[PDB]
Amino acid sequence: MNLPKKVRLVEVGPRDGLQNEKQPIEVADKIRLVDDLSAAGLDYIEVGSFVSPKWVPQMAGSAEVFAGIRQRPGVTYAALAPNLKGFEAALESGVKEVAVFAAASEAFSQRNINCSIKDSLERFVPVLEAARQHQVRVRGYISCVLGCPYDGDVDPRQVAWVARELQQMGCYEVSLGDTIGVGTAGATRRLIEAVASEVPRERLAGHFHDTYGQALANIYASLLEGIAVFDSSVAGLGGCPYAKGATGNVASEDVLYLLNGLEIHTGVDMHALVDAGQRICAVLGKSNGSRAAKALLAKA
Amino acid sequence: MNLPKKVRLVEVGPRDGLQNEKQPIEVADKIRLVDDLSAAGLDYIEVGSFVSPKWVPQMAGSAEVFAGIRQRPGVTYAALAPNLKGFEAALESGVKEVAVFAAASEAFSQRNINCSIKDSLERFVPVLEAARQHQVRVRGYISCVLGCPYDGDVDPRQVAWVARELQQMGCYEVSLGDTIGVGTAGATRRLIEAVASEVPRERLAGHFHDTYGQALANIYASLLEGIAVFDSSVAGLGGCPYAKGATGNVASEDVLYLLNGLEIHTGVDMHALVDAGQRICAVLGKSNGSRAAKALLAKA
Ligand code: NA
Ligand code: NA
Repeated sequence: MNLPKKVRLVEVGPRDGLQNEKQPIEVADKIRLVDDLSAAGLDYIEVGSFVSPKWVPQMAGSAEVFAGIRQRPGVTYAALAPNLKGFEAALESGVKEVAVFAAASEAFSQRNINCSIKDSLERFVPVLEAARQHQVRVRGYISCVLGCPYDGDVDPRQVAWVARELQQMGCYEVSLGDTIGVGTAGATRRLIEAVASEVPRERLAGHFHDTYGQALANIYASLLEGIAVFDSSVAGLGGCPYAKGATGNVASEDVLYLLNGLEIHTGVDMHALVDAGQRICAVLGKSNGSRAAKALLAKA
Repeated sequence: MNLPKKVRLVEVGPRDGLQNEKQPIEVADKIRLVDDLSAAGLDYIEVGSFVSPKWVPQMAGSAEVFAGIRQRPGVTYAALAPNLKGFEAALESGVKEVAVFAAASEAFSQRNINCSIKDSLERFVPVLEAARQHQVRVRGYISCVLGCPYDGDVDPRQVAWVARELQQMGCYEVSLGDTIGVGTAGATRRLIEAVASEVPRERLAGHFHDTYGQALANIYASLLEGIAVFDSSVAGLGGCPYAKGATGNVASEDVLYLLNGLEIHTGVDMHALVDAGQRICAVLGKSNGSRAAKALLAKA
């Protein structure tokens, strides 16, 4: 304390949330989601993905979403670009920021995407090069930062290594992803300390799944270490494949509740945020995955 | 850090959890619950209540539960005793520890129990006197420690005052109850600091509702302040009247997950704890209210 005075909420609801929901939704409702999120005062929203809709029907129509949304000038509207043709499709949509991904666990790399950590990093060089040419900034995600669903323990120096590779490839920010939600507050702080030996805290974000109920305590522990960017999903959209669809991403309203309570500035309006989450859950619907949102809705 | 090396989990599932579930259950299943909890290695279980079953059918048969459970010698099996006749009934059942209650908010006191804070404290003097005569120890709960559902902000000095009254009346331990779940990590630490001016940390416990998703972060913040006793409900039994039955007590497995992750000793076995929670939720059932338990169950 020693806490940040200002924090960035990275809203991944429309991409990572919707992607991990079983029910695909209409382009008109995705547009409304993003527009509701922009109305909530968020300055970073992951709008969609240029993964092949063949594999992820939930992400179909991302281009139409980009064309339909009312884009506010101070807000970044990012998209996942998993390969070159995905990047090119994103370019065609006027996307100014994309995200790529890597894993801290070799075993997880082999299982999730059928190659090693290095193979996948090298696969992304072409897209870093093209993004660099078109001045599209690239965010780098790491999975398994606090443990692997196959291998168990993940050494934080291993995470530090991949974080370093990603920043040295041209990623402007590295998102540390506890992507099975197994991490606890102390290991989280040690992880930040190990990674900060290679990449400064100001290029670091925390991406904490709430599958084991640990996400907010992890965020608080992260705040204590000076991390000021956190990825969350509005109304807790949707789940985890390793825990039969139980809770995935931490819910944005839960995080905002913490941050408001700490009197930390985010620029995000709770009522509007909750309103956005409510509308999309009804479309789904899906009972709201945010405890804070439900409680606030019940209260009103 | 500066963390405790050892923490007490106060299991309130059978009383506070079951009480706040809509479905009353059979005495045979309550006995099995408590027995499963004793098998999990818990050394403190709130077994039942001697509130009038007229008002709380969920608590009917508490005496039969006490008579039926296999009581392990090193374990405290506590009961709620809301008045003198409740205490006497508890005495008749061989109860060695009871809990009384108070509120940090006058407005909440008037609404919840139709008298002031002082009126209710005085009402409890007779039961403190009788418990003192029979060497039954008394635990004191405080509600609204981090905010009141009617009044809003609760000054931590006000909580400190009631904590002091309770210890000076003969309560051996005071449980600080964020009983609407509105508290956040920073206000939690300031609360502990204010209360510790009047009553030492070693007579303090944290009773954090998870209604707003804040409970574990609050517990972590509490650990950082040296609090080493936390009240939780196995499999997150059951809810909150101020949030239309949404999450009440923090779930025990969630807390244990944190504590195991911090390598803090509790003596509690996760597999057995989860097993107890699973069995009771099926009886209810009720999908498990513990994220950690669900994730662990899915994994197995
Ligand atoms: Na994720
Ligand atoms: Na309670």
